[PDB]
Amino acid sequence: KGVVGILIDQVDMPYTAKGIVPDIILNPHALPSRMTIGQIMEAIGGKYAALSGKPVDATPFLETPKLQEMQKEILKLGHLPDSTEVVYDGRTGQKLKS
Amino acid sequence: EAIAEARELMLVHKNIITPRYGGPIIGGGQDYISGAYLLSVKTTLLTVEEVATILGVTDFVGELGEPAILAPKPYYTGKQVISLFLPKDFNFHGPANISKGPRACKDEICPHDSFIVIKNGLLLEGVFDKKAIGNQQPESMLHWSIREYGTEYGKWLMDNVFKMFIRFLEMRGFTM
Amino acid sequence: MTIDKINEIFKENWKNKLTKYEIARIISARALQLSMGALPLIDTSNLKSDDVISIAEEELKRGVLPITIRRIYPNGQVELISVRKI
Amino acid sequence: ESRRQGKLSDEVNVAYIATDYLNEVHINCDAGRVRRPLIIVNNGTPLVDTEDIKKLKNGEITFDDLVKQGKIEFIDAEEEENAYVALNPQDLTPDHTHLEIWPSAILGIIASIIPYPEHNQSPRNTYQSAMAKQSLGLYASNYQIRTDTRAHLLHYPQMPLVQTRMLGVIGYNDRPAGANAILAIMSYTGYNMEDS
Amino acid sequence: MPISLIERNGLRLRLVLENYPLEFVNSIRRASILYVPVMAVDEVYFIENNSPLYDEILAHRLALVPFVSDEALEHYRPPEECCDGCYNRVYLDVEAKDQPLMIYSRDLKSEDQMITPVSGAIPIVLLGSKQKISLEARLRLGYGKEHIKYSPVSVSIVRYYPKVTVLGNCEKAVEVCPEGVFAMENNKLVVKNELSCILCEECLKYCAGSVSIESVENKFILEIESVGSLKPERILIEASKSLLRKLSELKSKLEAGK
Amino acid sequence: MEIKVIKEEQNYLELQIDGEEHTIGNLLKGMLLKVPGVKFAAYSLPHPLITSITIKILTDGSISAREALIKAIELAENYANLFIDEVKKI
Amino acid sequence: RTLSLFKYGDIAPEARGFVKNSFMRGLSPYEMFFHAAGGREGLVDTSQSGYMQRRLINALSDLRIEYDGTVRSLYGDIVQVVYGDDAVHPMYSAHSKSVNVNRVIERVIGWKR
Amino acid sequence: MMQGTCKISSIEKGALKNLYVVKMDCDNDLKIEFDITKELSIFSKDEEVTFIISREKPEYSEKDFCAHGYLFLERQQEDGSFIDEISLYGLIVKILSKNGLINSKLFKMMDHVYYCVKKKAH
Amino acid sequence: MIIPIRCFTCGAVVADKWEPFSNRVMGGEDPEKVLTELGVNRYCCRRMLLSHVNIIREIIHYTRPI
Ligand code: F3S
Ligand SMILES: [Zn+2]
Ligand SMILES: [Zn+2]
Repeated sequence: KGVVGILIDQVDMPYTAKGIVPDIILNPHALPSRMTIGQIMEAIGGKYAALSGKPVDATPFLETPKLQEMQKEILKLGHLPDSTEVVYDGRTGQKLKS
Repeated sequence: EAIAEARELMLVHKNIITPRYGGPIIGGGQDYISGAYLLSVKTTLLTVEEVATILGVTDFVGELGEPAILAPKPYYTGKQVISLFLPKDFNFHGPANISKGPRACKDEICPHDSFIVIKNGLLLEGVFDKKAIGNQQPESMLHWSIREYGTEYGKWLMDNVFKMFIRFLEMRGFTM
Repeated sequence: MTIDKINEIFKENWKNKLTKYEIARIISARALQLSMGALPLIDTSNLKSDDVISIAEEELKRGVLPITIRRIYPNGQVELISVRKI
Repeated sequence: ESRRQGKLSDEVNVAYIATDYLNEVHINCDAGRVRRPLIIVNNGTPLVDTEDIKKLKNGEITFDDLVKQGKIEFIDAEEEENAYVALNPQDLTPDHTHLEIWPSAILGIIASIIPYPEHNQSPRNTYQSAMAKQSLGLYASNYQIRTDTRAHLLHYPQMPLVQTRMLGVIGYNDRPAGANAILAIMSYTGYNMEDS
Repeated sequence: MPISLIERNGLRLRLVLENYPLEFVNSIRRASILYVPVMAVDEVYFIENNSPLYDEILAHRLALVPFVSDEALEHYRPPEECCDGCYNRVYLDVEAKDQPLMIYSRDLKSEDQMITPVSGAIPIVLLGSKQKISLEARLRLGYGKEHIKYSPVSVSIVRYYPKVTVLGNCEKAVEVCPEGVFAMENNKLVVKNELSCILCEECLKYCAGSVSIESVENKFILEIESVGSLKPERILIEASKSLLRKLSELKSKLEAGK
Repeated sequence: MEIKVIKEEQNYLELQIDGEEHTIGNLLKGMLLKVPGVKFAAYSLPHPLITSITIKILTDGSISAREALIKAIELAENYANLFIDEVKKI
Repeated sequence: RTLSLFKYGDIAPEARGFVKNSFMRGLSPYEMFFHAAGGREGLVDTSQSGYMQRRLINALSDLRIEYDGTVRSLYGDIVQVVYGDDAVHPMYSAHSKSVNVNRVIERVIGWKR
Repeated sequence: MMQGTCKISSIEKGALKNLYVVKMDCDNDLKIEFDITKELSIFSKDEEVTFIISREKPEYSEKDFCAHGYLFLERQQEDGSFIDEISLYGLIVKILSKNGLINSKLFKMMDHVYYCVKKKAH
Repeated sequence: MIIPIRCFTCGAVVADKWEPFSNRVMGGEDPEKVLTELGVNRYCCRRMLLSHVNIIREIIHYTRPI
């Protein structure tokens, strides 16, 4: 859960080498103490579902496809398997080091 | 009279130290600590343009001095940039929070940046983390700065150096 | 050592020093009577802010205020402190 | 056996309690008991076989037909004292008496919308259920001809790309209450710190 | 300080910029979004609306429809120098008889024939039986700095110029690169699409000694994608003209103070 | 835009510009950093909710800060004009 | 037995709530049940604290520091001859210490030590 | 104020990610090791080089390694040798000597010095 | 209710590709191939079409009288 802190225009958002811009930015510090791995898994599964056009089932104990198959298919469709992107700053144009 | 009393006795920066114990109740949080660690680590090298980008969020105007590295390329250091905001007679020796594990050496000769050394307001060793700038940490470097230079200095320091940490996280990129 | 050495140190320390409550009281009184039509005792021509509280603060910082603090000790002794150029 | 053959009511449950001191038989047939269904296995073989599944898939029989044939039974909490249940068919033993139909049927309808719920800490799964009842979407298809004291309407609802099997059963894909956002996990400008 | 064309494919334009600073190229990238005028719906006058969609929803949908504006930047007054010569009128009057009817962008009639929707197959609203709509909208030029409906592009990208060098030979590079930069030609590793490299460095953690990846310091790659209102080459010129206007105004105000 | 001077000297200038944002500030800072005689140059956007920037220039005294700003503006104008000329022939 | 999935009288670690998987690998159905059971009592987690603070406030509200250095009530009763033992405010303390002498030494000769 | 000719002996990794340690053997029973990163790594493991430590700025080109810092530490060991440390604003230069830098009256505590290493293969 | 005119992330127009995509996918074609043929290459624009729910069809039977 959270509250909206600021609204940023598309020019000021960080963009990937394809020009894609995030709709929402989440702080990495909210994850490690709450231990919600399902959210990162859902992000990867959603990117796979949008890239491949194939159904994604996340029913507990019976998930199909598995994460490794999802990552291999993400790689074959033109993206990095670990779901990371090369990102530039929209305000200055400089590439982030990570 | 009410406005004058509120401005003289209740202003925020006059109440940095809590009356429950002799310690600061105002200090760094989550991105501040990791940004300080990433900036103050000894592997961080910066160019003139990156230094100007980092210092543009502060009130700093003046001479940067010479870069720490002159050849083969001119590079600044994160410790060198941090040192611009420490008083020129401040001294501090103490361990860092990251020194819980085997990297602890308990002396100034540490290859892990686990021991903080400040001499004449120059950060020569160690990193900045929860035990140096974190809130509710008594007898920390920030606590000694506030105690020996005034709460106005603490207000100036929190409004200038803590923005640099966020800006450096923005430049470096921090994800999970 | 009248009663204890700590009490003597206390009274010697606060002999020529103003507490924060006295500063707040002086500033509030000066601002209240300055908003009522009194003439400022400083230039007030090139000051950053022209409100009464800022002028009172600047008038206290450079001693021009003819105000005296009366400290009444519990045994009846009276101490007088002047803020006019100390 | 009499209950499974249709000569007794399905509302009757029986448990046999044997101890070093107690030797009792308990029969319950009243109202208000919460029961759950299970597949009956015999000598390590469930009574639901390939032919029954084939007849179920093409629409010849239903769940009620499997119940009336003595292949699935609803048992209350006290009859289950004699039950040795297996989650999956591949861990069956001649000592087992029942088999679970669906291992994910231990959850409710709102815990059934969480993707990968077994990878999250449990209090977050509990907070999700509270927050899922406060979201805005489409609550009825005929909302424009109703007269509710307070009501909301999301203009452009989307159905989740990461799905669960229960989302299509309950009709949530036709009445959704959210949208899919491109999410980045990074520290930016300091405006997303501590739950922002 | 030249400009080299990579590809021109429909609404996309990709260029190589040499001897330009990154500050200028990023300023162009931002100005092509923020400071290029485009015709768009400003307000709508409703006479009747029985549709399932409310007046504000229909107004927003109409405002998000692109219009061809190439000839409108010389016959209409831009929002920087604020009726005839300022606004254009577009009409819509539809009705369904007995079965549901879908309203498209070809049902919008413009009083001026050079300002038309980019595509005529955009679904506006679905009408039920006997429902009707009759409205009138006014279009004016505007900048994306005011509302994103006035932006002429969709994506605007500037990225570093890559330098890919094959040192040895390894089959893992073809496997691990997400951009398809490498290929196998006669049992050896070759570079096919060097300019498609995004400097991922994923190849350096597997083919550590076989591949070298660097970026050229003085070169940059610029991608923009038009939405339909203006052609990609006009946007890049309008952005620079806006930058020149702002710079000249600032210079005049500075020189009028010393 | 509307400008005003916060603090000006022969080798220092703090200028506030209203109605401008990153597009002009970053360009001006980058152009200033390559003017000979400028020792320090930065731009600041005090609040993202306000469209206003602040320019801060420090020189060694061989050139005025205002002169350096005008030179940077001239450099940016030359780059823009050359870009316009070169885009028309691709 | 806790659940019907286990044998009568089984007290093995898995039967009584030991989870050998991680959140990265995923929990079993009964492991998920055990984890949800373990964290139930944190969901329950003030009137007593408020009452105690109110009683303290009403007991202590009339005490004042005098120009003598004495702690007295507004009715004149003496509570402490000198506040604390050295008349040092905890807000100005060096974490309960009036002076940290090691800190003073570090302030003076820390640049050569 | 302190020169020498010496040969690199080893280049290891170190505790941190991109850190590197260049160990060196000098004349007069002197040993020097200093930290570098990938940007500054311009040294091979068996080459002859020349160093200098002085309070004045030396003459350097684009092919050398020049830095300035502060001499902030000196300890004496059990055998009578000394440990000296220069901090290039974070990067540590450690010097092994038998007489020390301050004990020999060459430098003072907390002097600002210049550290330059040049290749003998001009 | 009805397909959005533009993608939420970028400003690309997606509303005019809904009818061909949905008509061809219910005809038995592969959604990824249809999306690639239509020119929808970024996953931000593909999630717009892969997750749309057509509710206006159900709502036109219950429109407010006014
Ligand atoms: S893996 Fe891929 S795109 Fe660039 S740097 Fe390495 S090649
Ligand atoms: Zn260590
Ligand atoms: Zn898109």
